[PDB]
Amino acid sequence: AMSKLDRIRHFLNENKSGLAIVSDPVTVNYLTGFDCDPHERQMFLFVYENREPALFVPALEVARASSVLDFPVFGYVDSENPWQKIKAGLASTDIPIIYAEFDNLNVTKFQGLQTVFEGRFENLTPFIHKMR
Ligand code: NA
Ligand code: NA
Repeated sequence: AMSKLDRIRHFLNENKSGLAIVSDPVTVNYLTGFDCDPHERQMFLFVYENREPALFVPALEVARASSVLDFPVFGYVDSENPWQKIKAGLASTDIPIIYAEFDNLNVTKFQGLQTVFEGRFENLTPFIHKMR
């Protein structure tokens, strides 16, 4: 009955978190069936506890992602600041507890996410391993 995104949302809800930020391309593909290596660019899947998800990708990937996902996809061209684009595109960025994949995120991306999101980050990686 439960989809993989349903399982993420159940986990968030159990742990009083409004949002998971999924960054590992392997996890994005696992959860959604969209397979993308962003290389050095930004990709994040935003799995809200009680809203539809959104995927943020380089602009080049928006058409393909949109063709295989049934929730909103948005992106950025290289002349745009991706942190500003995320902030402008997401309605909700004040979430007290946010889950993210600490084994995947580098400190640079973590610092970027911290410029967008007001809240405390917790580690999603153990749950992702448990799912698989
Ligand atoms: Na779509
Ligand atoms: Na912050």
